Amino acid sequence: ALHRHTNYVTTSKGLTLLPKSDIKNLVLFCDEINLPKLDKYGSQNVVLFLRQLMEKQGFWKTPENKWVTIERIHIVGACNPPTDPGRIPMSERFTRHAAILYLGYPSGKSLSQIYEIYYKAIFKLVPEFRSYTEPFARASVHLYNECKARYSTGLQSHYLFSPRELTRLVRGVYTAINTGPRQTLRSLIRLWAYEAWRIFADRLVGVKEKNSFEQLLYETVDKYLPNQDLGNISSTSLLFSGLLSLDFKEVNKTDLVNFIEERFKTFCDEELEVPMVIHESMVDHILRIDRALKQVQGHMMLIGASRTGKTILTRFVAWLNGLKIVQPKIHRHSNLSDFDMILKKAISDCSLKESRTCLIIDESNILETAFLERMNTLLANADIPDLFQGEEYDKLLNNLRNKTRSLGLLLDTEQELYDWFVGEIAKNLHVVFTICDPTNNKSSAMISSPALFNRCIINWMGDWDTKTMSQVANNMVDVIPMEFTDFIVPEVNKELVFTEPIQTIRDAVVNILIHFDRNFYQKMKVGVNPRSPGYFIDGLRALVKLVTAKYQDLQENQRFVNVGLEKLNESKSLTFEKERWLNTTKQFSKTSQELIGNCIISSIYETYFGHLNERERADMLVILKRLLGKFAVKYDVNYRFIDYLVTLDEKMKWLECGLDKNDYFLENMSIVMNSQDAVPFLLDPSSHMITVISNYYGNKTVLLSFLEEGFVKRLENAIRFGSVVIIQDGEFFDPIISRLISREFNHAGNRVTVEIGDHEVDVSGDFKLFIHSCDPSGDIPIFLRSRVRLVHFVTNKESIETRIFDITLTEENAEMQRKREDLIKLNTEYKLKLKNLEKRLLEELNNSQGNMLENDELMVTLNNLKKEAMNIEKKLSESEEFFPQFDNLVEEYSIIGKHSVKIFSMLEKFGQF
Amino acid sequence: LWEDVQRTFETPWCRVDVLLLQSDLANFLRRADELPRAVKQFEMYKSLFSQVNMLTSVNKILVELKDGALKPRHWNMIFRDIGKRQIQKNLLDKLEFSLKDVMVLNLTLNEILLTKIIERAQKEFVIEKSLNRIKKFWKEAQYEVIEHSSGLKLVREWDVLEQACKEDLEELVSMKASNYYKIFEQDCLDLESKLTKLSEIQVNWVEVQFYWLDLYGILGENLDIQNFLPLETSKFKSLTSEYKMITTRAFQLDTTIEVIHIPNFDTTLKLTIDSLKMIKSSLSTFLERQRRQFPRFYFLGNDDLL
Ligand SMILES: Nc1ncnc2c1ncn2[C@@H]1O[C@H](COP(=O)(O)OP(=O)(O)O)[C@@H](O)[C@H]1O
Repeated sequence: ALHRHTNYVTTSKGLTLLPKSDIKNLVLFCDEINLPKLDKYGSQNVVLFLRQLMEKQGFWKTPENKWVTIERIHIVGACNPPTDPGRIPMSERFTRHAAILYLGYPSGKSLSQIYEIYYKAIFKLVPEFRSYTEPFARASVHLYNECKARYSTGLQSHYLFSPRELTRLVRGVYTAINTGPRQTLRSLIRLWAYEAWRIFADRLVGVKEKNSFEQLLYETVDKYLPNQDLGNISSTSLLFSGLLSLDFKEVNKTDLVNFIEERFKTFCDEELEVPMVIHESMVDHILRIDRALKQVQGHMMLIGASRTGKTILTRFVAWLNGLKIVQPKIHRHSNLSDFDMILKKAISDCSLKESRTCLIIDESNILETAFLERMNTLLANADIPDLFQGEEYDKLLNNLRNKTRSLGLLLDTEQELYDWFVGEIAKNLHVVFTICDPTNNKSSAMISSPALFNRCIINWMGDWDTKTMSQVANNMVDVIPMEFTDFIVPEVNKELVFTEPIQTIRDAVVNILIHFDRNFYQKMKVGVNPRSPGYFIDGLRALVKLVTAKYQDLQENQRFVNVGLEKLNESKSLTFEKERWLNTTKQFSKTSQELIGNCIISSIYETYFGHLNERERADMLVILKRLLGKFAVKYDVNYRFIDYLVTLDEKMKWLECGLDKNDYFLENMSIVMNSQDAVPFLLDPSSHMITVISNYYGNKTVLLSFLEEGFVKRLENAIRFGSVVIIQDGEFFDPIISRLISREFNHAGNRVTVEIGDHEVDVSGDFKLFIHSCDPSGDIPIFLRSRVRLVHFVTNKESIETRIFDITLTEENAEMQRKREDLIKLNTEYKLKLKNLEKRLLEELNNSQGNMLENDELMVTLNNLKKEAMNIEKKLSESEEFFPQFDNLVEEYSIIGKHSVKIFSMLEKFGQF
Repeated sequence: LWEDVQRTFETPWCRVDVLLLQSDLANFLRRADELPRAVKQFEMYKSLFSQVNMLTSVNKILVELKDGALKPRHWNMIFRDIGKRQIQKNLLDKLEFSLKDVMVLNLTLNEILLTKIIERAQKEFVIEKSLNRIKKFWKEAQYEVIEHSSGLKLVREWDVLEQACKEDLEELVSMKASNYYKIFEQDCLDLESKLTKLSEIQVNWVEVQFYWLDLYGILGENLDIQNFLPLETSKFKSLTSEYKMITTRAFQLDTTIEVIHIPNFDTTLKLTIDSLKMIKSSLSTFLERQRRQFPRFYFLGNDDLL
């Protein structure tokens, strides 16, 4: 930092000095002087360097070992009180040399005058309300005071208020008045309220504190600006934006939503394609991000939860304002030099070319504290001196000197050139941090950092509320047909319903999905929910595709039965009894009513239960069934996921490939294979699945890992020639595969292209990706975990609970165990072979149009089909009594297993010791 | 205008540019109406306007078939399966057919089969681009040469080319998984064969060069040690002479890959490395025989003992 303003010199008695470059004295303002961390032995070296500079008046060059005597350079530091969090105490050996001055807040009453001067300044644009300069200021000050007392650090660690918030509010009020239309008192009050919302209540967490701030705003307005014509001051009730008009005026909600939709469609088309649904919170946050990006040093920190839309929302808002989006393409083996080069390129584009970039820094786009320090230096100043120093400085000053000449402005001094450079960076570079969970150590360090927290506008997206989920679901379940279930409006409590009052099956579906998501997060997740619905969206998409597929299947079966009935009605003595056995047209009416319920259960099972135990799956399935029963949607009472989704052929293929006989493993494999809209993440301690998948894909399987050096290239081959990829490690993850984890491709005429690192590679279309992990203890990045279909292949303790049953019933009721398996086995093979015989009969009738000798085979097969009809009826009648007895018999051996699992837990604890 | 539009219809497809074609079609549309009614009543103006409207009706098709992925094989398939005719091979292989043929193919209707064949065209070009990149890289690769005290030439930076050869071999292996590999098999197989031979020569060469450097410090410099081991140094001098001739003839080629065509190169390097390993074993046995006579030499090592 000193290299720009200091000039090393040499003298015989004056071995190298480091004085001013100019003739003016130099004052080193070291802000946050007590912030740097201290070594493990308890000594922070930067403070000792400062003491050396103030006591010894010099230091030692580390390459050359020469005493450098600083000349007429002064040291002025600034520090928060040591009692503040993160403030390391400073040694008395350093502060012994410095005069300490305490600067408190300006008394709380002087703030009134200090900002009344600002309001008198900014009301020169609107003289008609000159007399309102004094009220506003007091109100503003009062607001600040209240927000300082209500929202303390005890609630949230980022609830730090200061007069800087008041200055931001005054600048916002001016920059809305300056570019706004002719104003009225109601308009000014609403404008001030909007700016107050954006300054004080953006960082607030939870609807309780937002409502508290809203009532505080109402009280302040009624106390200091007792106007009589005002609307609702809620966050979504007032919307100020210059996207529609050329001014900055409060816009109607409907026009804003229509414009946002018609622009978002174009953005999804011409830019990267991600099918997305527009809702009210999206519009509000688009306005917030637009306001932040519009100002000069507009940096934002979006603290939400994964899969909320923050990154793509920032990209959309940048595209609206014509900002070049730059995202650091870093990976696991990316060091500080790569980040420095990326920042250098971004700065060069920002200044030497006036590119107006928008650097989106994710939480995972920083790996060590050096990246965060680079962000601090870039944000606190408007430049990073460490990038441009030494000879690289000499080039920069050259590139400035040419460039500043091309703009028609003359600047020959180095200081003037660098000041123009800093100003261009400040007014052209916007940094938008996006962090998923703020309780993580990296994200907590990002938030608590002084430069970021003081320069960035903390916008707390948070997780989706029930209104946003209802809007998204309504816009997502409006594509699939539901004109066959014959829904009847059910009687439910007003608290249970989330969308508009239930009048159709679609509202019931969205209510069930929202309620199950809430219950699932209530059971699995504890305390606060830093997880935004990615399960909800994936479940909605799965339900859409599954309803479509199941209705197509039902249509095909109905068509087959109807054409068979028509053929039989066209048809010599026993076919009248196949008129009876074609009563399945009556069964179709019952099985079509339960189609939506079965599809909901199967989609929820595919999405949520991938990473659950054998008992958690049962409990949450019971919860989902009681939720379906709470509303008026029906489902197959004896529903089995394996029977419903996977067919016999696929199950036999999986068993042949090497999969176990467990129902848990069959369900896990069904989840892995059936759901291929998202990458599957197979977790298993034994690697027995890695071979199984390979056995499924023969010679096409390619095994990689995130540890080997050539992996980055090898995938680029497998991704270009269509070979199934299994990555042996998943706990590690280099974000270069990021554009592959989320299906975010660059389409063209007929070639689909994906960006990996900085290479664009063509996707064959035969390429699958399975991520595989071994240790369940290992963690996966929040970006990966919420995008990927996590499937647990572990053999938990609860696997004992069922397994001993299959032993007990084997040696306690041998005949009952024998009938249990063959009941379902014969049932399934009957549902296949009766259809087989029906199409046999149909094609035989096709071949028996007018012959007589051929009818003997027709008659004998007609008599045959009666046998399987009797067996089907007998099996159904026997099951009607077997299932009650089976469920009665389950509970006894469940009692046995309750002790068995405890015993095994104790044994495993012993083994752990 | 009729002469101009007839001339623009006869330009070879290998030279047609859509950017100027758009302006030319705009001019044709502008100048169609200004023709007098004598042209309008005749078939000349009607045919001209119909052909101009045919050209302007499809413009995505023209730019898609202007892509580099298209090849004479694809043009032959398009002509045979859509145009129902055969194109002269000289007219086809150079893509010099006129725009009238493109009109004949009737891009408006057969666009579904057109896109079906173009998709195959881009995938085959995905394979061909990797093949061309590998060939271009290995037609310009060369070692980095230095000269030490002796007249021998030494290679530096083995990795920058060894890793490239290994990665290219892995790429050529992985190309077999692609469905559209059959047409490119006859070239990929030969390229893989050449790269395997080059990789074997590289593996022998790095070891030969390393062992020769290691032994040059021991033998060939100190006269005393060569006197204690006359057979070893006598063999070493002949090895150095043969290696010098081999390396001079090898770097007289300006390309790394062409060493696979040098007569008796890989076997020569195998013999050289075998003889160097035998000389190293002889040194080890001599040093151990010296240490077993005065065992305190076990506290010194090899360089000190030498
Ligand atoms: N309104 C919405 N409609 C549909 N899907 C959405 C919506 N908002 C977010 N999503 C889903 O959440 C993801 C958000 O993407 P992105 O913003 O890039 O990641 P992050 O939210 O973690 O920053 C998208 O993949 C999208 O599928």
